[PDB]
Amino acid sequence: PTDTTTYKNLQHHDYNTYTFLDLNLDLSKFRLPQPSSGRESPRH
Amino acid sequence: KTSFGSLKDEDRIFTNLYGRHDWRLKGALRRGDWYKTKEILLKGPDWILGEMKTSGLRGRGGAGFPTGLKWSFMNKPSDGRPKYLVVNADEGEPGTCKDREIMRHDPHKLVEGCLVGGRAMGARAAYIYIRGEFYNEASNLQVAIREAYEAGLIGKNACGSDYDFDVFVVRGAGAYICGEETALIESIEGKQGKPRLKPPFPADVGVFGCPTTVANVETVAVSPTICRRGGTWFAGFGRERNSGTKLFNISGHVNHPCTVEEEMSVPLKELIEKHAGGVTGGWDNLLAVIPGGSSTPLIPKSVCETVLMDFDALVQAQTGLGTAAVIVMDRSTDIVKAIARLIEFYKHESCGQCTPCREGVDWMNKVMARFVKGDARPAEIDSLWEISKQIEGHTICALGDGAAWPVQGLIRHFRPELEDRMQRFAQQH
Amino acid sequence: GGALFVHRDTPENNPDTPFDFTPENYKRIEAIVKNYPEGHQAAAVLPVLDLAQRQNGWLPISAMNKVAEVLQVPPMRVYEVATFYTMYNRKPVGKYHIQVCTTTPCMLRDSDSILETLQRKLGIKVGETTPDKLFTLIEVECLGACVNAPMVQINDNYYEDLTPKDIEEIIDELKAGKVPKPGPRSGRFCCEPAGGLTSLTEPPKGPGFGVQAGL
Amino acid sequence: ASNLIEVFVDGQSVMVEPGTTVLQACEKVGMQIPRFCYHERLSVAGNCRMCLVEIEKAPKVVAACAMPVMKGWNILTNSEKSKKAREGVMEFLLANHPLDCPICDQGGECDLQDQSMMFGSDRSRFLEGKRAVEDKNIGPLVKTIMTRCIQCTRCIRFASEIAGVDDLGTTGRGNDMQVGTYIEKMFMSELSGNVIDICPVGALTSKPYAFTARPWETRKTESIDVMDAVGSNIVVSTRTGEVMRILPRMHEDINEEWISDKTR
Ligand SMILES: Cc1cc2nc3c(=O)[nH]c(=O)nc-3n(C[C@H](O)[C@H](O)[C@H](O)COP(=O)(O)O)c2cc1C
Ligand code: SF4
Ligand code: SF4
Ligand code: SF4
Ligand code: FES
Ligand code: FES
Repeated sequence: PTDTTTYKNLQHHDYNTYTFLDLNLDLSKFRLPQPSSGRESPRH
Repeated sequence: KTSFGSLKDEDRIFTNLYGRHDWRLKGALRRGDWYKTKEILLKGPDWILGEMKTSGLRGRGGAGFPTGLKWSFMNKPSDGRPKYLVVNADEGEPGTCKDREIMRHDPHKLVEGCLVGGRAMGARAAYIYIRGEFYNEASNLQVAIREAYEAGLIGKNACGSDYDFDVFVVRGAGAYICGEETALIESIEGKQGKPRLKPPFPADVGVFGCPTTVANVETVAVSPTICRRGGTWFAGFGRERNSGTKLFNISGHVNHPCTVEEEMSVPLKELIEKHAGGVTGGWDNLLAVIPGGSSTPLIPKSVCETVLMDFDALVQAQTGLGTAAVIVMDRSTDIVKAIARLIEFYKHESCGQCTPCREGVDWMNKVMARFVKGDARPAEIDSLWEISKQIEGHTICALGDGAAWPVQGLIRHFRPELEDRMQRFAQQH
Repeated sequence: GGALFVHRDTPENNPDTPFDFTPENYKRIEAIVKNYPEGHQAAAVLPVLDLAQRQNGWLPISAMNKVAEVLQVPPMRVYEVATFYTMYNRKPVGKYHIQVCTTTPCMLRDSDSILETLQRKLGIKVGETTPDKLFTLIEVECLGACVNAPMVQINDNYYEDLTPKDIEEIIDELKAGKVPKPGPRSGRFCCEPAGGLTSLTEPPKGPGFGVQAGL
Repeated sequence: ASNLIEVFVDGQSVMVEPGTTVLQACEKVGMQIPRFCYHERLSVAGNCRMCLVEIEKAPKVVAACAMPVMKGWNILTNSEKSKKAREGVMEFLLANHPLDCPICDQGGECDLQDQSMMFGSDRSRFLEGKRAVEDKNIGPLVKTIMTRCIQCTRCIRFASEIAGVDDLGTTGRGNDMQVGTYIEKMFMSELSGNVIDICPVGALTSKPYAFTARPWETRKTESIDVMDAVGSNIVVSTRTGEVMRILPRMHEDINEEWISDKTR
């Protein structure tokens, strides 16, 4: 059971200017070995 | 079989659509998400595609393409290249907010759908290209992804399946053309949001020059609930070739605008009056309606009554469903002005790499401003029609079709208004 | 016009303009680049450039050149991106950039009233800044808030379903050092109808419900 | 037999290797499809959409510059749909094109003129105001007048793929897309004067040869270069006993279509 009379997405009132990127950083810990073409770049 | 109108909450698929329950993992598990995904994964991918097919699920991006066949163009042997899945969240189509609602109020469904479709296609990760104006939504999404990585539902052993899967989010920097399968990919790759041609097809060579399958938020968010409850259940909703529970967004000149899920092939008049509070003044004051987004032709009150809000009926009504963003106009509107603002929007959001849109859309915007003023002669309406038809099927993408269609609708149902404006301008001189 | 798509050097915007990333921004950049394959690191251009924009507030030419240097890309491949995408600010903007939606889903619902009330309260025009360098008003296209219209976006936050009184409140608050609550200014909290919940007022069924057998 | 496949061009049949495009086949039967962006030595780009043809029993038109050819396809080069597509694309190209032909060094040798006379209409229903673009300054060799750019991207693809500079691009989007650099920068490589040759619309022109003549006057003498030891093939245009310019020739073994600035 719950209230069902309010709004449970009131955390976005507290997001900083750098939330998305701090989250991506903290997330890197779980990321997986990335593929590799076989080069550093197309050498543009 | 008939009267596809009402839909019970037992069958509603986006339960936290209004931010009434916790959007985090506790509410997701408590509502039916991340349940049995292990068995869904240990089942073969061909079974997931069989479900997507026997469900009749058609994409919601704006074009009515069956997923199962789309996602089955990608169920091939690998050639030593990583396969990917790109989720389209760049809902810049006027009148459309459903994807925002999903992203911010039930993102674990989107994540689970990423994982399911990834196992279906053979993918290695899910790139969720999200609009850049949606910073809070993307942050909620990354929070959900962190929760999932912590719980072990995505990553090295996704739910205990031997299948390893990542989920990346990507912001877009505010462009509507980046919503196309291909310009989306170019943006991700770092280049401008300039679409590429077909062939090649994203399944053969797509993002990072690898196989790819682009899909809308709603599609993937639905996929696990289909695989879990059954496609036949999803196919009992709506008509034969078009089936499912579709999100709706009712905006403009309506007293209670809202977002809703319903049975497809529903009567539009019901969809409005029952869920919204009907047009501001009453059905009689309804001038015209845009059934889908801005990329869909108008239809006037006459046919808006007996029209079923699905793909095929709207096609037979000389319009289309698109994203199902019902824009309503009453008799107090300079409809010419609304369509001209739509053309100005398409003029701003054009990428500019193929001549027809680049030039003719600005051409049509100028002509439409002139029609608003009435400085034109009624012999120019057929010129504008011919211009639209020269733009329609001669472009790299659909944005040209989307810029040409509302003009065709305006001229197909509201020509006398334009001629009367011209007559008044001639009298004023 | 205002969006010229050319760059003529000035004392404020030249290659020698003093831009550089912070040691935190560099680690965020490393992570971003890690979000893409090893051979394809020229795909971080957009996030790294928006990051620089966040740090500096806007984007001078030196910023793009440094982004390129970091990613080892040609700087023209970054000029193209910056010019193409509109979220990237190549002129200094105010503390609070106000993007008003004026497409038909919002226009229909009297958006020009809000545009005017902002033109007056602030003492600026449709595309100017303030002497205080705090406000900046512009017209933009659908922001995915078509149902909670009218609406405006102020530095990564939305303010929806508002009116002249509400926007006046928001502006009186931003001029006092406060940051208001993003969301509809009417009773509704989100896209839910105003009268009352007409779709999902029941409780949700919860786990194992509707599940097909043989799975 | 050796992976070839049968294909038709207005009935006439021709066997083409796989991956071959509609354009290359129509050429293999002697037909030249219009073009503003395909150059036979540069990455494909389906921008101008002037290569549009209809395929028998197909609803829409394909870009012959980029669509590979499939078995049994019949390609209708001179049908109503193709003609009307060309006419529309010409209307669009000339909508914002400046009335500069009599001050454009490209007059008489402009692909836009000839393709408008051979594939487009003879009228303008544009009753609006054109645009204009502030000209660049990329050096003393190439004169830039960008009101005449039809945004074909040849200059960009050439600089990137053949010269290796990667300093040219497209700034902006929409109808206000400005090809060129974003900053003042001299584009002085040793294969720079060929961008003049591949720009069909006089936006990029030789500053030396500026205004000095017109193509019909010139008499064209086939000779070779001597500045280097490669033996680049060239055409020497003369006008009343006077060298007016040096223009390359085609030799797939030496100088396919290029020459150095020192040579020209
Ligand atoms: C100009 C343009 C904008 C588009 N915007 C979107 C969009 O915002 N969201 C979307 O899901 N599809 C959009 N599409 C449709 C894309 O083709 C989309 O990636 C694809 O249809 C999604 O697959 P689905 O419809 O099978 O889910 C757009 C297409 C065009 C031409
Ligand atoms: S139609 Fe417009 S947006 Fe689409 S590819 Fe052509 S120029 Fe770009
Ligand atoms: S400047 Fe010339 S070569 Fe370059 S894109 Fe324009 S028309 Fe093509
Ligand atoms: S490029 Fe061709 S059509 Fe344009 S002004 Fe020069 S000669 Fe005339
Ligand atoms: S039209 Fe204004 S948010 Fe969509
Ligand atoms: S020749 Fe095909 S689009 Fe230009």
